[PDB]
Parts: sequence; structure tokens; C-alpha cells
Amino acid sequence: QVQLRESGPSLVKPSQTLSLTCTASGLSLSDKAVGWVRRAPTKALEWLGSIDTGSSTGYNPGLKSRLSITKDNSRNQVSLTITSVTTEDSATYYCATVHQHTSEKRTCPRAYRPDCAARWDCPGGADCGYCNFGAGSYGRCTPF
Amino acid sequence: SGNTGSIINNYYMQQYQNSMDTQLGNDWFSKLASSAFTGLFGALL
Amino acid sequence: TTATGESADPVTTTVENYGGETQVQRRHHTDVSFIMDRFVQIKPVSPTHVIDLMQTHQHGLVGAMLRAATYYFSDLEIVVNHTGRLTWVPNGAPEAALDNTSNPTAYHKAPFTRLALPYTAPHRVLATVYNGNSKYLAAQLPASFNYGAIRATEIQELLVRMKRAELYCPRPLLAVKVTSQDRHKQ
Amino acid sequence: GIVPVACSDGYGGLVTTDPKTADPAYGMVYNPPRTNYPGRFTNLLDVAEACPTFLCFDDGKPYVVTRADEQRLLAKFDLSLAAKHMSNTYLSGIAQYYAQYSGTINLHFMFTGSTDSKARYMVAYVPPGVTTPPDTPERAAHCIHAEWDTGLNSKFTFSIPYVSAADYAYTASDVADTTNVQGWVCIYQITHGKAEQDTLVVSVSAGKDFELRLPIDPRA
Amino acid sequence: VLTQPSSVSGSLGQRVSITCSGSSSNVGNGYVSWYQLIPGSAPRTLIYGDTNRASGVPDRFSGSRAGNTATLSISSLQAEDEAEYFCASPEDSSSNANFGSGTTLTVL
Amino acid sequence: RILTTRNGHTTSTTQSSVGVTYGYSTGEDHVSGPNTSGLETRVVQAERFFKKHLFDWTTDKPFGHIEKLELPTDHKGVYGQLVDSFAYMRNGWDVEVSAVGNQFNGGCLLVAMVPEFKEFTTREKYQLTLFPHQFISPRTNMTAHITVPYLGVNRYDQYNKHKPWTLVVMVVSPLTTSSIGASQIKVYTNIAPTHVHVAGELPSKE
Repeated sequence: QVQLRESGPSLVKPSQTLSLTCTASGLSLSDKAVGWVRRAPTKALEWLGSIDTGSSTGYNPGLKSRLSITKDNSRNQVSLTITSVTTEDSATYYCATVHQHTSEKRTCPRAYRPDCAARWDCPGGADCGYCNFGAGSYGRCTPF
Repeated sequence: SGNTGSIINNYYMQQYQNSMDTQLGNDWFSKLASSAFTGLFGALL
Repeated sequence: TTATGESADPVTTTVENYGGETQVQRRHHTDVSFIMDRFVQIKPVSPTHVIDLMQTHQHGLVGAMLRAATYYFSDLEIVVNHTGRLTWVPNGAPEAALDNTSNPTAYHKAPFTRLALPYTAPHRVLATVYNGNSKYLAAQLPASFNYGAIRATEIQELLVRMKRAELYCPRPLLAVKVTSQDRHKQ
Repeated sequence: GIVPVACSDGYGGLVTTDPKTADPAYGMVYNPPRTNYPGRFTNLLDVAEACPTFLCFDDGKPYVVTRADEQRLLAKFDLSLAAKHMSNTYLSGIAQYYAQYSGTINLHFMFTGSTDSKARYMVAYVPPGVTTPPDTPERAAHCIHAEWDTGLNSKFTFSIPYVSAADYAYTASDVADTTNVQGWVCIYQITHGKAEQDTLVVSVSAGKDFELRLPIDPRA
Repeated sequence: VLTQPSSVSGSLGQRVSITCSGSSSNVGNGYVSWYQLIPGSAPRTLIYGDTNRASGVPDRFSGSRAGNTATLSISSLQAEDEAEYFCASPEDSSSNANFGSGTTLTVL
Repeated sequence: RILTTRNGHTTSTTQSSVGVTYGYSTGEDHVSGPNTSGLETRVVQAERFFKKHLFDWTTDKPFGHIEKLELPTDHKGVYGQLVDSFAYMRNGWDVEVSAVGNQFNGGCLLVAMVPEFKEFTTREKYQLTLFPHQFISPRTNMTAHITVPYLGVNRYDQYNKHKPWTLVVMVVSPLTTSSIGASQIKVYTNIAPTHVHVAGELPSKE
């Protein structure tokens, strides 16, 4: 139940740099990072990029030229900067909690394993070789 | 016979190697497989 | 003998050209079923190690003489210096059924276990070079190119002997590179 | 002098499947006689090809019921004996222990429906390296296939051939994408005469020349 | 873009739902949390990390998840639960945490 | 020394032949196998010759500049249709390579069919003559004819997954061009598939 707040100007003009900020305080937004989103009018969901503690900002490519952010930890405040609004870009700015952290790797094929190829072909970039004795999709070995 | 690949008259007698068989006075699942109707039932073309 | 040359038809000039005569040839030691009957060590070896050859050294007497032929069919004889029960499975078997103790399993003896396992791959004759796109690079010979796998606990040495070998389609044999000196001088 | 045996170091240990004989420790015993005892089978294939067993299909049923809509593809499966449809059959049960098989596989379809409901089916053996077809025409006068119209004799036997590169093919298929070493076998219902909620029990047997080889022992 | 419904309605005391639908690239490796968003006014997390909640959460909202989508469980729908509940699930294509955008939670 | 080789309804006639070099056999092996189960049908319309362009024999090219051709190569003819519609087939490669030369330019080109071709390390180029092969020389014969029986691990091999025979042409002697002689010697081939058997009819796209 970490203490969050959404903050910024409410009645503003289009075609400017959205300058909307939030205060997200407990550990669930401090090992996890800050979230930036809105929803459009009578439409489906909307999402805006976000930053963890690493200082690594990233945004959805849809508006890349007119999206830009940063992060601050001392004042429990983070900043959002979205340039060049359009009239179609109308929704709620109240949510800023982005708990999500990236991680990516794919597990090996039905008969394949890490060093169970330590046998047929051992040296190379493709390490996840082949287990059950017999013709396999890639009988020698594969890369992930 | 079975797995046995020996090519020699075995050392010990049959009586002491295996247990002897009595008889009174076969192979049904090969008779079945042989008796099986192969081919068609109607006229080919 | 001033042959057509271009025809590449085999031409073998005897010594009878300059009044010398041709002597008697006893070519046993350069036979195929004879030069491959010796034991060729496979290194490095470890547990759950396939007994498939071509893992013989490329330069060995039985490694190079084998890679000097595209297709080779032979009955493998094994000699393993293991530390536990050594299970062997046929050419195609699940790696899961590797140690069910129903597949030939030689119990540890004081000396290395010496087996004569047959050639069990489904193909006509195996191949040293495949030149085939990845089934469903070229580093990969098909999985069915092995003679079966052995899994003892700690396998320490593994030797391999090709009985009744038959080689087909000869390839380059490639004797050792000589640089600067006229002869190799060893 | 005595004979100089000079025993070889290298061999003489216990192989589990070696051809030797044990040493008789008990004197001769005449076991009770069993002459012509009923039901003896010598070869597991002369029993497997003698009595066919059913396949498993959707929701674990042996039959493949008539489709509910235009869909003509009743059921399809890979030819590998380790297929999901063949998991419960005796043929695959005994092919579990062997390394590689070869030759034919007979499929037995017997229409189990009323007299008022006719139907006309088609089974097509689709070859390796290709994706198995959705409409029945894609397979007509393509591959090796058949057609039977349910009449007085319900059973129909289709001998799935053995077409492959290698002389033998592995029984336990280890990936190779969707396809196994061999191709698929699909069963189409090209036209059902009022043949709704009327089934086609599919069995499977060993061919006239089906053979397994290289016995093995995996955890089954 | 993540996916989420836009409509919710129920009675007092009964169990109404909230869901966080996604796919392989967004949910399968992304955690889901739910948050109390009033018109203009502050939020607070309720369930986070899937397995639990923080000291400071009431037990009237609860979370469940299944496969490539997530869900919330609103026990005893209350006048306190009259706020938009939002969630996120990580995006790995651009290194982000894709949000599901929350609903107008009207109490009958 | 003319030689009128003819495959199917298409024939090739050369007046500078030096003979035909059969490789590894004088005839193909039995086409009937247990795997096919007598379902293999021979196709006589796939024996028509097809012409494929090869690397131009420029004077600058050095010895060992191999220009291999994978067999079977992409075919838009009847043979190509068989590969698409049949899962398994086998045939004799019968590669014919002819390089037109003025005969006043002296060079040596070696054309050999290598089964299961592997990229050479450039030390096996000297030992590359241990294969069915012929030598193309402007001074003697401008056309080289090689016939090879189909050989593979399996009796029938799917062509898309693996190709057994690849045609390789190597510049044993760098081409020397005289003022009278050709300044560049293009190279072409006449491959024909011999004893084409197919099995395993595939589903269709039509």
C-alpha cells in the first residue's frame, strides 16, 4: 500500500510538452520504478514509457519525437515530458506506477539440453546440443 | 534357440543345465497371423 | 607414355620403358580391412559419451584413413576404461533409457571392458561428410550417424576398432605441411 | 606340462545380454507337462498383427465422430509410433522397447452407425517435409490414399506404406518440428449421409511385413 | 499495448471482478499490481508481486492470475472501492512495463 | 573425335570430345528398396538437358579458384516440378561442362564432381583429382563430359534437405590469353538427371 500521488496541470493547451509528475513512495516503487500512463477518450488502453533506478529511460515508439522522461528519487517525484499534443490525445493522466521489469531468454526444444551435447559436438556458439540418442530436429546441437 | 550364441556342445548335460520336459500322449498366435485374409473382397478394376 | 592427358583415364607407366623390369608387389599393409582394424583412442571422453567415430583425431592412422573416404560401413569394437556399470544403447534410443540396466551393460572388471557392438544405424553406409541443410551450417552429421552411446560413471579411456571396414568414394589425405626445408626432417 | 591358457586381460566380464549359460547347481528336475497349452505366442509381432487395438482420439475415445460443421478433417496424426493417438495401442506398446522399426502399419476403420446413416470416408498418407492439408481435395490423387463407402461390411483396412529414405526409422520421434521421421496420416469424411453422432472406430495393427529391431529398455 | 475491459458494475457486498489481460510479450514475464485511482486523487497498491500485499492493504481487494493474463477479485464491493484500478505488465521489446488502463468503478 | 550424347529428347554434339568419365560405377545400383515398398515410379520426362551458367574464366583468376555448383540446382523445368511434388527421388548427375576457347590461348581447367562437397582448406586442391573428373584445355578439348551414378547414405534422399553431388570447376593452370585467343572464357554446363525415380507423392497447391 505504498504512498503514491498523481500530480500536474489539469486544464492545459495542446501542442506542448506534457509536464506531468507523480510522487510514488514505498519500496514497491523504489526497487520497482515509476509508471507513466493515461487513457484516451472512449478508446482502448494507453501506455507511456518508464524508468527504473538505472537511469535508463524508454518510451513507446508511437510518439518518440514528442516523448521524453527522467527520474528523481529524493523528492519522491518523477517527471514526464510529452511534446506536441493533439486533440485526439485526450484521457486521464492520473496513473504513474510502473512496477514492470524486463527479462528475456527462451528455453531449449523438446529433446535438447545445456551440456547434454557435451558429447556429439562440444566447441562453438551453439551450446544447447542434443540429448536422446538419434536423429533430432538439429541432432548435433543448436543455439537458443 | 534364445539369445544364446554359443557354437559348441555345451559342457554340462541338458539334464543339469535346464529342467527336462515331460509330455502327454500349437503356436496359436502364429496360426492366427498366418490365417489372416489378405486382399480385397470385391471385384478390382 | 604420351597419353591423351585431358581424358583423365587412368594411365600407369611401368618401368619396362627404359629396359628395367617391374617387380612383385605385396600390398597388404595398405589394405582397407587391415589398416582400420587397429584400436584408435577417442579423446577427450567422459560419462554419457556417444561411441560415434569422426571424434577420432583427424591426423591419426584410423582418423585420417577414415576421413579419406566419404562413406564408411564397419562393425565397431569398443574398449572402455570405466569406473561403474557401462550401459550401451543402439543407434537410435531415448537418452532417458541410457541406464535402465536392460541394455547391454558390462559390469566393471579389473581391466577395461572390451565389447564387440554391431553397426546399428538405419542407413546403408554412414558418411564422413554430409553436405546437408539442417534437418527440418554443415557442422552437423545426422544424429543417426553414431554406433550407439555409452554411459558409465567416470569413463576414463575409450578405444575403438572398426572390424570388417568398407570405405567408399576416396577423399584428400593431406600429409603434413612442409615450409622452407626440402624434406620434413623428422 | 599343463596347458598354457594365457588368459586375455581385456575381456571376460559380465555383459547383461551376453550369449552365455549359467552353471547348473541343481540336479535334473522334470517340470510338469504342458503340451499344446492354449494361447502360446512366440513372436510379439505375430500377436501384434494378429489382434489390432484402438487409437486414442479427442477426449480419449477410440472412435472419431462425425464433424459438427463443414470441417471434413476428422482426425490426423503423425506416423511415428510415439504419436499421441497411438499412445494406448499394443503396437506402440511393444514398439516402445525397440530402437527402430520398419515396414507397414495397417489401420482398421469400422463404421459403427445405424442402417439409416451412410457415410463416405477417405484416409490419406501424407509423405515427410510437408504440412498436412484442411480440405479433402488437397489430398485427392495425391500421396497414397483410399476411399470406402460404408455398406454391409463395416470394416476397412488401409495398409499405411513404409516410404522413407533410411531402411529403418526411429520409433520414439525426438522433435523434428511438427512432423516425425515419417509423414502424417489423416482421415477425411468427404460426405456423411445423415451420419451425425455416428462414429468410426479406428484400430491399428502391424503390417504384413512390419518388423522391429534393436531391443532397448527406456523408462516406459 | 496491454488490454483491459472498460466496464464494471455490481451491488454492495457481492464480489465484482477486475482483470488484466495480456499476452506472451507483456504478461508472461511481467508482474501485475492494482491501484486506487479517484478523480484527481491519490492511489495505493493493493496486491503486488502476485503472491502478496504490503502491511497497509485491506483484504477487500484480492488478486489472481492465470497464464498470459491476470485478474483481480473485489470482495465486498464498497464505496471505498469507487476508484479506477490500473495495472502494468512488462514489455521486453522496448524494455518497459506495459500498463492495463483501468475502469470507471461505479457502485450500485 | 565427335561425340553425340543425347539425354531424352535433347542432344548435345561436340567435335572436341576427349571421352566420357563415369565416376564410381559403370551403371546405377538397384532402384528397388525395402523403404520404398515398390511405390517408386521412374520418370522419363526429367532426363531433358538443362543449361546452367558458371564463373567466367578470366586470365586474372589464380589456380585453386573453385566455382562449385550444388546438384540438384533450382530447376524451373519438368525435373523441378518432380522435386516439388515428390518427397523422395534419386538420379544420375551426368554433369557436362563446356568452356569455349579460341585454341590460341593456353590454360588448364579441371572440372570434377565431388559427392558431399565440403569447403576445401586450399591444401586439398592438389588432392582434388581423386574424384570423377575431366580436364578442360583450349589446346585439346573445350568440352568435358562426366557421368556419375547417384550415391547417398539412403536409397532415396529428399533434395531440399540434402544434395549428394556438387559440380566443382578449378583453375589448375591460370588462363594465358594471346592476342588471337579469347580474352575471357565463359563457362556453361549441360546437366541431365539420369534414371530419375520418385516416390512419396505430396499434397498439392492448386
